[PDB]
Amino acid sequence: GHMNRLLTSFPLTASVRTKLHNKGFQTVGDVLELKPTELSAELEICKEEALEIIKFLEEETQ
Ligand SMILES: [Zn+2]
Repeated sequence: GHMNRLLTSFPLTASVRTKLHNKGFQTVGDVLELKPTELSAELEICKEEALEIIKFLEEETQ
């Protein structure tokens, strides 16, 4: 519902905030565009850590 909210306005872990910024992600929609395996490939993390970001932004923007 709030796909255009900035990722920096959420209390994501410091480590994943750094990874999102360094790989060029800006908004909720930039993350929620992707499945866990797609997001983990881009951020160079494992699938479960990608799932975690996705599920948290899904509940927070709804
Ligand atoms: Zn895209």
